[PDB]
Order: sequence, then structure tokens, then C-alpha cells
Amino acid sequence: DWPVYHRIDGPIVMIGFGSIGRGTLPLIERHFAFDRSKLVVIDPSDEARKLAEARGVRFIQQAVTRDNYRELLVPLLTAGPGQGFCVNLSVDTSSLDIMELARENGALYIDTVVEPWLGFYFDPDLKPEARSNYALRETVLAARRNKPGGTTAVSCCGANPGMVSWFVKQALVNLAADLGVTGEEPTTREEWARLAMDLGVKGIHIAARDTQRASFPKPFDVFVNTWSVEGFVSEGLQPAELGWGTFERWMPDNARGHDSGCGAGIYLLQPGANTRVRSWTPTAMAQYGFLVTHNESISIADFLTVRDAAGQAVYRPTCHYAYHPCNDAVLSLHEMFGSGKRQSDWRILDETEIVDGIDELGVLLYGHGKNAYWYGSQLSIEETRRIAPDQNATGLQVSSAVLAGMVWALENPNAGIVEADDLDFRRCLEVQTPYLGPVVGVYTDWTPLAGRPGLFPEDIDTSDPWQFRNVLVR
Amino acid sequence: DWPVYHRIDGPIVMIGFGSIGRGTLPLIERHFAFDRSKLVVIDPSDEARKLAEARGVRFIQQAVTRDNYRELLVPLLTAGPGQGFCVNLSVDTSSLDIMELARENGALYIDTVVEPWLGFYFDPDLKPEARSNYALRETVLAARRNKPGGTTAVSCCGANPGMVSWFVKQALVNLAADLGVTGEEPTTREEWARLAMDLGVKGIHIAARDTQRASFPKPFDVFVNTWSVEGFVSEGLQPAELGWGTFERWMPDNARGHDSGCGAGIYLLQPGANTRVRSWTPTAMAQYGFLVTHNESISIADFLTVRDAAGQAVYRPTCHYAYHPCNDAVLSLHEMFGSGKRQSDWRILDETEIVDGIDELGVLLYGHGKNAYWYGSQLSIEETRRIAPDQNATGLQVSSAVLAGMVWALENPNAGIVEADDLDFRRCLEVQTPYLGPVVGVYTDWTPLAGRPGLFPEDIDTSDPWQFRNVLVR
Ligand SMILES: NC(=O)c1ccc[n+]([C@@H]2O[C@H](COP(=O)([O-])OP(=O)(O)OC[C@H]3O[C@@H](n4cnc5c(N)ncnc54)[C@H](O)[C@@H]3O)[C@@H](O)[C@H]2O)c1
Ligand SMILES: NC(=O)c1ccc[n+]([C@@H]2O[C@H](COP(=O)([O-])OP(=O)(O)OC[C@H]3O[C@@H](n4cnc5c(N)ncnc54)[C@H](O)[C@@H]3O)[C@@H](O)[C@H]2O)c1
Ligand SMILES: N=C(N)NCCCCN
Ligand SMILES: N=C(N)NCCCCN
Repeated sequence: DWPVYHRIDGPIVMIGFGSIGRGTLPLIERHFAFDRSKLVVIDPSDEARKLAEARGVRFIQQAVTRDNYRELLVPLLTAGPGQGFCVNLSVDTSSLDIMELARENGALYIDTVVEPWLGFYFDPDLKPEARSNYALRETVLAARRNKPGGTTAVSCCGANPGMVSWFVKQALVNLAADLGVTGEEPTTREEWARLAMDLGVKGIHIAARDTQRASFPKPFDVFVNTWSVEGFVSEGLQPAELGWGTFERWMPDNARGHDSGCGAGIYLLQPGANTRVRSWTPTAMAQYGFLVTHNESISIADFLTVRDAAGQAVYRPTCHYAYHPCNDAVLSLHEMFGSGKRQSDWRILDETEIVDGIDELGVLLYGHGKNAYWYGSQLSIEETRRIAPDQNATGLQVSSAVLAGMVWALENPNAGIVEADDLDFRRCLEVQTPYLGPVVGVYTDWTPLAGRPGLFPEDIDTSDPWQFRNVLVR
Repeated sequence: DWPVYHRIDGPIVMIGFGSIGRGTLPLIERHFAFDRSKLVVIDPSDEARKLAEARGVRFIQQAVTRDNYRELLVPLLTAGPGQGFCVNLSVDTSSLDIMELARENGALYIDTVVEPWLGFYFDPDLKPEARSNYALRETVLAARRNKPGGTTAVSCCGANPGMVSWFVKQALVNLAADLGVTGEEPTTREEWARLAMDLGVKGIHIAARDTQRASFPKPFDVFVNTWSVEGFVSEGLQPAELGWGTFERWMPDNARGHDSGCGAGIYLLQPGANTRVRSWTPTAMAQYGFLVTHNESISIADFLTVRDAAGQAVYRPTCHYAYHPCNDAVLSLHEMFGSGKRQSDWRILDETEIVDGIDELGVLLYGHGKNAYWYGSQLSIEETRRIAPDQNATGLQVSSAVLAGMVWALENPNAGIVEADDLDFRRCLEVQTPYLGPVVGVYTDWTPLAGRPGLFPEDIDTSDPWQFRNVLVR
């Protein structure tokens, strides 16, 4: 009695079958009507092939590359009888090139990252600015300007980026009620941005604490994570990056901006997974997060930008990731950065290996009259196993967001290139919420200046606790 | 058939019965002749009392304080018939005051730290320099200038500080031998300092990797360590501190020297357990260490100082701790600094709780013709259980160093106030080595500039890989 939202008439082309593909396929089978034979999975690994064969789904063992993607994908996307859906959950592939190929062939598209073709993340000829997620996102915004409207393609619709955009909207609604701000619920981007401004939201952390842990301890010289190791390391070695709020009075000496684009970002000349920030979640209370670049750090700040008539930004929230991954991933980062090179091996924790834990993932809106408000999911591994197969709690928050994005795309298939900020947050959360466990809002009086200054002189701004100057760990 | 080294002809007063007192008591019983009733343990803890009652030893459940130490310890240490031994393995007590009391009453003395009376480490009216181990050590040096000679008192004779001073001497001898330099090894402090100078030793890391882990995972809001939690947190919140070599050409903007004293130190205006350095051990290979202040960072640099006729330092090595504690302690530090406060609870891992692991503890001499040489112990928990009770591998390296210092003090009882750098390193290692497991010397071509620069600008000195500029994580 799981809801079947729609029938999909055309081919369903899943690119990538790692941790998220494995968790998303069963949700697609559960929630859409289609002949199983219309699915096709593309992945270069033998591991993926054997799992796909165990599920009786068509499999092509190929890496999608710049050289082959047109000849490989166009026949799959256009096999008919109707509109196909490209579900892209891969690494090492260009999200922009594949999305544009889907659109010109009339196929819907969804992904969870603006990924580049293999070679980009470690290309020594690129300036740091060009390796930023701001720069990658700007290629998507340029593609939209060049071809407005047309077939829907949903960029960056996982848990974060993705779901957390919908949490920001729900949190703004809750804050407005709790603070007594009158007005109808916003229905346009400008109205959302004005509501954040009117509420006095100085900034937003994507504030996450993963407490899953395995039945075995972290092995030496093995990177351990609850989702893509390759993907986490790639974003962790990109510059630290944030949407930059109009309220900020200070940035570090090694911070840089952008000469062009939407104007909402800065980045630091240091890797994000070795950059710490002071943050807070309900279960962690005060904790360090890593300032890992994410698409939504830019997209949320951009979405909530208010401009004057000259086009100058007069309000924008700071927005960035404050990630505390699982303990073995924390150790894995200490080992990787401490050695100066990637470990020899890695592994992604399977639900059969996880003893207990939750993936606490939400948004921390701060600077308003009630100081700080966290809104999000506290999904446990135990609940995950009861309600969805083949994934851990991290995976289910992502796969269920892809499901919601797919439902929205089928119901709005002529919307052009869109981000999660552009979707109907209420419909998406209606689809996703059965998979999120406890979803709660919590206020706190904690601030980044709690307990400070201490035994040593610190470079703090005592006038405003939430300044990045107080959040960033030097 | 354990060797019995000496008769102790007077009371043995053990102050403190935590992890190190528990590991040292069986070695004292094993290796010294004395009537059982001569030994008494002083500790305020109920847990300690119960264990001592179980070991059949006299126990006085009392905190030693500035107000009571004279009335308590003078009668106990002078009970007769001859010279007693104060074995000080406590926290929250003044090493200097207890040492001076023991000496004025003719009792031998040993400790593993220059500890202050309770209140000092977190005193808000103290400048950071006054909280430094350099400053604490200078109180011992002044005591020795005021009362030269007299009864032997051994300051800071644990594993590190303590044993590592003997490892430095052995490593210097080994480096010379490996180069083909033959001849009488040094006998005076000047000759040792000139050996380091002549061999081109630029600096020394106390380079350690603890791999012990427990049968339960790290509990939330519990600090876990393999030795004193209180003591590790105390030194971890003291300023980062190092003996400062003559070859260094850069120091950070928040580094400071000292107006007075032996001249060998700098400190940083930040806590050492939240300061990382690039270092290396044989089992870890390249790793982060924490730059936690330690007595030997200053005492080894001081000992190996060569001065000119005017008294100015012409050569001195850099010397500092590069500590990678057990994984649960790494997580404990991330938790403590990330929350801004000490955890609600703590625990020290017992040998019965430890599944496997070693305490790899040695000295990394660098800058000489063979680049870098690590010399030290790789004692495993499995070997520990075979050879000594009531402790883990970390404890046994410490307790066996205390044993060695006790033998040396009984053999050289008229030497006055001394540090581990002043003892006969061969005799001390002769006593200690049965408890050290594999003791090895390993060369490596690794330097702090391995793999650097990466994809971000870095301030590095490529002319001199081992400069602190390149070691310090910035
Ligand atoms: N919330 C979010 O937005 C979010 C969360 C998790 C993951 N992600 C992203 O989702 C993607 C997948 O994550 P995951 O955990 O499943 O990763 P994963 O590492 O588990 O799996 C990635 C898969 O991609 C395949 N692959 C590699 N090269 C390929 C190519 N050229 N063509 C096709 N497939 C290729 C691999 O063989 C592998 O099976 C990653 O890009 C990741 O960063 C997003
Ligand atoms: N290699 C080294 O040099 C080295 C290594 C380990 C420990 N240390 C030092 O040795 C000492 C003991 O370490 P540990 O692991 O045994 O610590 P621990 O925390 O296990 O035990 C400390 C004990 O001191 C006792 N104590 C507290 N206040 C006291 C007082 N006023 N009088 C007497 N006893 C008191 C406590 O009850 C506790 O039992 C610490 O100072 C530590 O820093 C040195
Ligand atoms: N989300 C933004 N930053 N802008 C609005 C984009 C709307 C695309 N239809
Ligand atoms: N170890 C030194 N730094 N100096 C020599 C001290 C000698 C004490 N008898």
C-alpha cells in the first residue's frame, strides 16, 4: 500500500549504481508503474554488475565518458515509447553535458551534484576559483539562460544539496509564525527572499551529525564513510566555500570572491574537509563541522537574495555546510590529511555492518529574534531498515529526495533546468517525509561565542556572535 | 627470575594510584627488596582505595594539598630506619614543593611531570607564558641553583618526558656509528651537544602513535584515553610549546619567547592539543601529531645546546612533541574542542578492555645526512599482558621508566636535582628494556614537504624541508 505516484512510459536510464543508485532503484520500483525491462543501469564496476544482475535489471558495464556519452546515451534515452527519465547517480561524469543531452532528446533528468568529467577535480592547470562549486554551478545557470524552459532537468536534488532547500522554506514558515511575522506564505523567489530578510536571518548552516558506526573499528589505511568515499574526498579537496551574507563584516586573508556570476559566494584557498567551523545540531549540541563545499551553499544564498533596482544585492544570508560525518570518517580525514595522500583502500558502510546511529541532517537558521533554529531529519538506521532496503540512513535521505524530485519532474515536465530551491517544497516533502524519520524544529541559545574568549587571545567579533569571524576555526 | 636491583632501607610513599601508580606498584614489588609494610599509597579516590585494598597494600585516602603536605609527608618519609623513596605519580600536587620537602628530609624522589598545586592550569589571572612548561621547569632549575647537590631527586622520568631522553642519546650514537664515525662516545653534556651539532641534527620530534582500541566504541560525551584524562587535558590546554632550534628561520605571528631562563623555548598563543604538526613514525608513516607541551621539548633542546665563549647559543636543536594518541582520544579531542568544554565523563582504557594495538613511542632526529631516523619502542598490548600486570602498553612504558629512574637514584643517591637527560642512559635503558617490546631504529626519506605544494598556495621553505614553517599545520 505504498503510493504509486505515476506510470513512467519511457526508458529509465540510471547512470551509476553505487550506494545511492542501490538505494534509489527500489524506491523507483516501489513508487512508479513501469515494465521492469525498461530500466537500464550503466556502471563500469563488476560489483555494480553483479548487484544489478541479482535484481534482474538490464546492465551495461561501461564508464560514461566525454568521448562516448553521446553515442552511448542517445539510443537509451530515446528508446520510447514515451518520455524517458535519466537518473544520474554517478561520479566522474559531466552533469551539465548529460543533462543537456537529455533535454535535447526530450528526456527528464535528475542528479545530486554538479559533477565534472573525470580529470577536473585534480587538474593542476586550473585556478582554485575554477575548481569551485560556484564555478560549476555557473555552467548550469549559463545553460539555463541559453535554453530557457523546455524539458525539466533537476540539478542537485539529493539530501544536501536537495532536501535541505525544502527544509529552509519550512523553517522560514515556522520562524514567521513563532516570531509573529504576518503575510501570506511566499509563492515566488522574491517573496521567499523578502521573508528571510524580514525575519532577520543572518545566515544558515547545513548542520549535520552522522552517528552511524560499524561492527568493526576503522581499519588503518582505509577511508570509511556512509556514502561515496570518492565523492566525499573530491568535494573535501575542493576549496572551502560558502554563500556569503550581507551581514558579514570580515573574511579571512585567504578568502576570494568571483568577478562574474550570481555574486553570492566566496571561497577559501584551503581544502574544505580540513577547514573547521563552530556549529550545532540537536543531538550533537555544540560541535565542529567541516566547511566542505556544496551546491546549496551557493544556491540557497542566491535564491534568498534581495536586490535593489540597480541590481545590487541588499540582503543575502550566509549559507554553508557544517558537516560532522561519522566518527570513522572523522578519523579517515585526520589520516588522509595527516599522510598527505589518499588511503590505499576505502569502504562504504553497509546497513548490515552498522550497529546503530542516526543521520541528523537539517538547517540551522540564525541571527533572528530567537537566536537559532534547527529544522531537519533525525532518521535512524533502525527505522531505515524497516522502511527501505539496500541502504543506510545517509543513503535513504538521498534516495528519497531523488524520488521526490522525480515525482515533481513528472508532474512538472516542462519547467526547464531547475534546482531544488525552484521546486514546490510542500509536494517534495509530502513524497519524501515517509522516509525521513523524526523531522523536528528545535531552538537553541547556543552561539559561536559560547565560552569565549577563553585562556588564549582570540580574534573574535563580540558585537555579533554569528559572524563568520567567530564561526571559522583558525 | 626477575632481577632484584636494590634494597630500599626506608619507607616507600607512593603519591597517586591512577593508571601509572597501578602499573608502577607491581614493578616496585618485583624489583626491590623491602618489608611489605614499608610501602604506603596516598590517593583521595575511592576507586583507588578499593584496588589497593585488593592488592594488600597500605592506603591513605587523602588529597595532598598545600595546606597538609608537610604534616602528612614528613612523618611518612622519615619513618626509618634509613632512606625512603617518594614516588610521586599524582595530579593536582606541586612536584617542586614535594621534591624540596623530600630532599630536606633525606628521602629520594621521582616524578613524571612538573605538576603545580591544584588551581594553576585554569587560573584566569595567569598569562599564557606563566602556564607554560618552560616556566614550570624553570622553578626546578632555580631550586637546583639554590641548593646544588644533596639527595637525588629525579624530575620528569616517565616515558615522555623521561625515557625519550635516553632514546635521543642512543639515537645520536647510532647515527654516528651508521656514518662510520668511531671513537669514545660522549661523556659530558658538552660532548653530547657537540655530537648533535657535528652530526647536523636540526631537530627532534617526540614522535608517537598509540593504536590501542577498546572492545566498545567511543561513547558520546565521554573522553577516552589510555592514560590520565585529566592530565592529558591539562597539558593539551596549556600553550603549544617547543624547544627552538638555531636552524629555524620562521615562527608564527602568535609565537613568543621568554625573557628569562635557559633560553631554549618558544610557545604559541593557542592550545597544544588543538595544534597539529606533520610528523612520522614507522607504523604510522606520515601522520599528524598534536603539538602538546612537554618538559622534554625544553629539556632536550637545553641539554643539546652548544654555547660560545660569551654564553650565546651557537647550536640548539628544535625539539617538540608530535603526538598521535589512540583513535578514541583523537575523537575525544575533536569532541572537546568542538563543544568548547570538557566532556561530562571520562575513562581510561584498562588492559581488559583493549582488543589490540601498540604504543609506538620514539624520537625522530632529522636534518642530518640520512634525513630522518626514528628510534624507540613498539610495545604491544599483548606483550604487555605477558610481562607486567595492571596496565596497558602506554602505562608500562611509563612505569618501567619510573623503575629505571628509581634504580638510578638508589645507585646515585647524592646527585641532587636531575632530569632524565642527566642520568646514565645506558644503565637506565638496561633496566627498562625488558618492558619495552621491540626497540628499533628506522631511517626514512620522508620529509614534511612530501607531496607539497598541492593544489593550494602554501607558505613553504623548499630550501629546508624540516623548517617548522613546513611542519606546522597552518
Ligand atoms: N545529498 C546529496 O546531494 C548527495 C549525497 C550522496 C551522494 N551524492 C552524489 O551522488 C553520487 C553517487 O554517490 P554514491 O554514494 O552512490 O557514490 P559511490 O561511490 O558509491 O558510487 C559511484 C558509482 O559511480 C560509478 N562510476 C564511476 N565512473 C563512472 C562513469 N564514468 N560512468 C558511470 N558510472 C561511474 C562507480 O563505478 C560507482 O558504482 C556522487 O556524485 C555523490 O557525490 C550526493
Ligand atoms: N611519560 C610521562 O612522563 C607521563 C605519562 C603518563 C602520565 N604522566 C603523569 O603522571 C601522572 C599520573 O598519570 P595517571 O595516568 O596515573 O593519571 P590518573 O589520572 O590516572 O591518576 C591520577 C591520580 O592522582 C590522584 N590525585 C588527585 N589529586 C590528588 C592529590 N591531591 N593527592 C594525591 N593524589 C591525587 C587521583 O585520585 C588519581 O588517582 C599525571 O600527572 C600524568 O600527567 C606522565
Ligand atoms: N533559484 C534561483 N536562484 N533562481 C530562480 C530560477 C528559476 C528557474 N525557473
Ligand atoms: N641537563 C642540563 N640541562 N644541564 C645539566 C644539569 C646537571 C645537573 N647536575
